[PDB]
Amino acid sequence: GESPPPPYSRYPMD
Amino acid sequence: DVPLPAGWEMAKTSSGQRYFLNHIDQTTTWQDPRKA
Repeated sequence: GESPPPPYSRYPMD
Repeated sequence: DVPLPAGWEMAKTSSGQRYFLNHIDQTTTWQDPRKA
């Protein structure tokens, strides 16, 4: 049961 | 390139989330591609 992951757009986390 | 696949976004959160992006496939992956 994972919570929604990084958006594919450019970078996941800053 | 072996410990971290090439063309993949390798980032692990201290929350305990190991995610790998396919920067080639444009897809998000939760489960480590090295174990399939």
